[PDB]
Amino acid sequence: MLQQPTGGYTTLEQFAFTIRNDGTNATPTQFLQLLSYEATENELVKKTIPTPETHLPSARNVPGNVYIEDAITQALFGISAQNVNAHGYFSRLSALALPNTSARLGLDGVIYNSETINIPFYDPAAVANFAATYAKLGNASTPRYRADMIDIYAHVGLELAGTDAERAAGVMPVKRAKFDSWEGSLISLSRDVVNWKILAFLIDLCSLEGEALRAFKTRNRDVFRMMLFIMSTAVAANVVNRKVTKRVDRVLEYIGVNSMRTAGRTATITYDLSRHEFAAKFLQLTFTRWNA
Amino acid sequence: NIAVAHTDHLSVVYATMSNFMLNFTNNFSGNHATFKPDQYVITSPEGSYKPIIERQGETVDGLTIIDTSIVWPILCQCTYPLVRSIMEE
Amino acid sequence: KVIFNGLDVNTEVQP
Amino acid sequence: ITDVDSTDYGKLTLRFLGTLTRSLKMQNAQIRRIRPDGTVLRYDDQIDI
Amino acid sequence: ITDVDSTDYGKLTLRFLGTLTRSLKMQNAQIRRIRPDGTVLRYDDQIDI
Amino acid sequence: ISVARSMRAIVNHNEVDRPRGAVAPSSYEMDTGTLSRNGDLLYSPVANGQVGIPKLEVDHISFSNVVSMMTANIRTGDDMAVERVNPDDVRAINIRNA
Amino acid sequence: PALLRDFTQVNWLNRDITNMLQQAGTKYGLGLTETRLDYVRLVKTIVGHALNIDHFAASVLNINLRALMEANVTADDRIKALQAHSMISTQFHGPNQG
Amino acid sequence: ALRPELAFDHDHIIRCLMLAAANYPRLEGIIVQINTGYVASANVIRPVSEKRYFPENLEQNQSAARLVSAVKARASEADISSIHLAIAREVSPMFNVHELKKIAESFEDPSSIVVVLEFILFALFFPTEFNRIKGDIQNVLLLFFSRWYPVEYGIFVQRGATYTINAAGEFEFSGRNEKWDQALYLSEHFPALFSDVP
Amino acid sequence: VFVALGIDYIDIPITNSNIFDDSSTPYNVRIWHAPTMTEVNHILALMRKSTLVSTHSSWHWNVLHTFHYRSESDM
Repeated sequence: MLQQPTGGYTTLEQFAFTIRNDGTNATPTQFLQLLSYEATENELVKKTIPTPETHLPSARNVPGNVYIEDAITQALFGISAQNVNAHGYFSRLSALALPNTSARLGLDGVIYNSETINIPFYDPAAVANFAATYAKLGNASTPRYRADMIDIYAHVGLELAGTDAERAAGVMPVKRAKFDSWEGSLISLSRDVVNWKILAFLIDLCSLEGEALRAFKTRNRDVFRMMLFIMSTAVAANVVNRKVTKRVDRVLEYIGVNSMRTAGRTATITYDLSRHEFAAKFLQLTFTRWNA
Repeated sequence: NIAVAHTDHLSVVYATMSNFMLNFTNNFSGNHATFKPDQYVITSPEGSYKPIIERQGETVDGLTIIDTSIVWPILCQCTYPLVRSIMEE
Repeated sequence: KVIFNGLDVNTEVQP
Repeated sequence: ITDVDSTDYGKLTLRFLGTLTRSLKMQNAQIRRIRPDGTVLRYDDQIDI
Repeated sequence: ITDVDSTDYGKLTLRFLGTLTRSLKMQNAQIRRIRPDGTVLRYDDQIDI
Repeated sequence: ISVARSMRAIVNHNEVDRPRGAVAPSSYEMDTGTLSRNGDLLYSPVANGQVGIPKLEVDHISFSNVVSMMTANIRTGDDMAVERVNPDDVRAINIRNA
Repeated sequence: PALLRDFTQVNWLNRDITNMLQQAGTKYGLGLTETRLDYVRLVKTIVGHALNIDHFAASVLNINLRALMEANVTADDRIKALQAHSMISTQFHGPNQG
Repeated sequence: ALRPELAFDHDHIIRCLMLAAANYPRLEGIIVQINTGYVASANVIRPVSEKRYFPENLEQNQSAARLVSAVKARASEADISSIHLAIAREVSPMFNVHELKKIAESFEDPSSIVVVLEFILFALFFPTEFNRIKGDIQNVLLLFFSRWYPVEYGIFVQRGATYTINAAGEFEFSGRNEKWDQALYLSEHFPALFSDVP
Repeated sequence: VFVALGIDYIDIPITNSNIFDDSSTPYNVRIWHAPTMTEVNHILALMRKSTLVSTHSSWHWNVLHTFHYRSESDM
C-alpha cells in the first residue's frame, strides 16, 4: 500500500503529468500557455450542474482483475475506443466503494478482488471515497441516469478558455482556441494523456478535504484543463490549421460547444455516441467534485 | 394418474440421493424469493482466484443447457412402476 | 422433437 | 509418474471456444466465501464450515 | 502491382459493373448534394450525413 | 554517404585500444522501452518521474520493441454458429411503430 | 546488438555496448513483457512480447491490434447483421463467446 | 467391531472436492453419472411408445390445429438418458451456472399458454433446477405478461424487473426494466417475478 | 403503453383541421418514452443529429413529442 501524503498522490514524482512538447516533457500548464483564443459572437452561460444520482451500479460477479484506468482513459481520450458502455466494467469501481472490502485499486489502475503480493495499491479509505462517486460512471449508459452532453460543455469552456473575470462572472464568449503547432499535435497530445495515471488525480480530488484540498485544486488546475482540452477537441466541430509565414497554427472551433459529431477524422480522437454519454457523465461527476 | 408415482416413490429416491456422499452442496432452500447459492473460491495472496461456480456458457459436457421440454415426456409418455397386471416389484 | 440440452445451432455467420 | 488421468485438469472445455488452459499456480490457497460483488470475505466460523 | 483479393461473387459483380473508372477526377473529390437548380451546396451539418 | 551505417570495423586493433573510425551502435537501437497504455511505443525514461520519449516522435531507429499479440485463446475472423428461430406466424409480426 | 554483450570477441564494442546498457536511459529486453487475462474466463488473451523488430513495423502492428481490441465488438454483434437480413422478429440464440 | 483401515477424512475430502470443482471441469459430470446411474437402478421411470398428449379426439378436431401443433412443438420424444439426467440434476451439485435452452415464443395465440405450463410443471417436478434457470424463464414470462396483461405488466415492471435483498431482509426493487442474464445468478440480484411480494 | 410495448416511441399522424381535405400530412408527431428530464435531454441531443426534426418549448400531457417533417417546405 501507498500512504497518501499530506497533499494528494499527485505530490509524488511517481505520478507527474507531463505532455510531450518541443523535444521535452512539458508540464501541462506550459502547454496551456501556448493556447490563445479568438472570441466569437456566441455566449456560453453555465447552468447549475444537476446532482449526480445516489445510485451506485452493482459490480457484478467478475472473477478477474479489471483494468479500470485504461478503460477510463481510453473512453476519454482513446484514438480507437468505442462501445465503452457495452462491457460495462466501470461498475467494477463500486466493489471498492464498500467499507472493509478485500478489493484494491492498484497503481497499475487494476481493480484486484484481493490484496496481492508485490502490487502496490492506494489507501483503501481514499479509494472508497473515489469509488463512492466514480462508480456512478457505471450508469453513464442507463436511460434513467445519462448526463446532459450539451450543457456540461459550457463548464468545460469556462474551466479551459475562461479568464478569471469571465470565470467569476459565469458567462464567457464562445471561443476559438489556437496554438502554434507541430504535425499530428492533437493525436500526440491525446496519446500523451491516455498514458497519464489519472486515478491519482481522481483519488486525490475525492479524498482530500479542507485547505489541503484547495491547494490541490490550484496546483492541478492545469492538468484538469489538459484533459478538458482533449475532450473539447473531441467534440469540436472542426480543427483547421492556418499557414502563417512558415509557421502553422492549429485552431479548434469551438471550445465549450459539443457538436455531437461522431464521424472520424485524422486531426483528433473521436467520440462514438457511447463515449459522448461516458464523457458527459464523467464531466458531471468530476465537476460536481471540482466545485464545492 | 402420474402423481402417485411421483410423490410416493420418486420422492423417496430424491430423499436417498440427497444423502449420497458426493451430493455435497445446498442446491436450493425451497424459497425462490430469497435463496442464493453459497459461493467459494480457492484464493491466494500470491494472486490466484478460482471460483468454484463460474458462469462459462455451454460446455463440452452437455450438462449446462437445460431443455424444459423434458417435462412433457414425463407427464405424457412414461410408465412408472407404481402406475402400471398392475402389480410390479 | 428429441430432447437436446445444448444450443441447437443451425446457421453460421461469416465474419 | 503416479499413474493418474490429468486430462482436462486446469482447463475449461467450452463447446464454442474449445479448451482453454488456466494457470495451475496457487501457492497458499484457501477456500473462502466471496461476496456477490466477487470480492473475498474473511473466514467466518459462524457460516463457513 | 496489387491484384486485390475477391470472392467469386465479387468477381461476378466486378465483371458485371464492370470496366472504366478513369473518367472522373478525384483530385480533392468530395461528396456534396447539388441543388436541383444545379449549384453544388456547401456541406450542411444538419442535412447531409 | 553511408547514412545508413550503424556499425563499422568490428575487429580489435592489436596496438591501439579501439580502431580509428570504429563506430558503436546507437543506444536507441537497444532501448526496448515500453508499450504505452495508448498502444504507441516509448523509449525508457531518462530519469525517474519522467515519461519515456515516444519512438515515432524522433528520428533514431530502434530495433527492439514491444509488440502486443494474441494468444491462442483469442482467435478472430472465425465463422460462428447460431440458432435462427423464424416467427411463428407471418401475420403476427408487427412493423410499425417500432 | 545488445545481445553481443559479453559474447563478441571485439573489446571496444563490448565495452561501448555494456556502457550503453548500464546507462539509466536505456534497457534492452527480450520476451514476454506483459499479459492481459480475460475478466470472466481468466485465461490470458493479449500479451506483449519484446521482439527484435524495427519500431515502424511494431508501431503499425500495434495499431492493428489496438483497433481490433479497443473496438469492443465481439462476434455476437454479427447477429445484428443477420437481424437486418432476415424477417422482422426473427430470433438468434447463442453462443455468447464474448 | 474394529475395521483395520483409516478413518474417512471428512475435512480433507471436502477440501479436495472444492479444489477439483475449481480446477477439474469433468467433476460435475462425474458426480451426475453416479446419481443418474442410481436413478436407472431404481427402475423408477421408463419411456413408453404411447404418447398421451391429447384427449380423443381433439387431435382430430379442426379448430385444435393451432393448439395441437403448439403442443407438438414442445413435446420432446422420451429418452431414458435425458429423463434420468433431468432427475439427477435436481441433486447433483452445479459448478457451471446452468442456462435455460431459449424459447422463442411471442405469445400471440392462446395455445402459447403451453409454454407457461411447461415452466410450471418444471417448477414442480424440478424446483431446484427451476430455481437455477428462473430468471431466464422470467424473460419469456415477461413477453407473456406484456401480451396478456399489459396494464398489470406496466405496473409490475414500473416497480422494477429485479430486486436485491439487504440486511434486515427487506427487498429493494430496481425500478428499472432490463433483461436478466445468467451472469446475474452469481450476483446479488434476483428476478422480481418470484419475490412473491404483493 | 411504452412499457407495455417495449418501444421507445410512437409515430402518430396529425389530423387535418378541415375534415374535407384528404391531403397527405406535412409532418407527423412522434411521441417518446422519456419519463424524466434526463431522458428528454438524451432524446433531444440525439434528435439534433437527424434530418427535418423540430419540437415545442414544452409538451402537452407532459410527454416529449417531436415533429418530423416530410420536406423542408413543410417545416
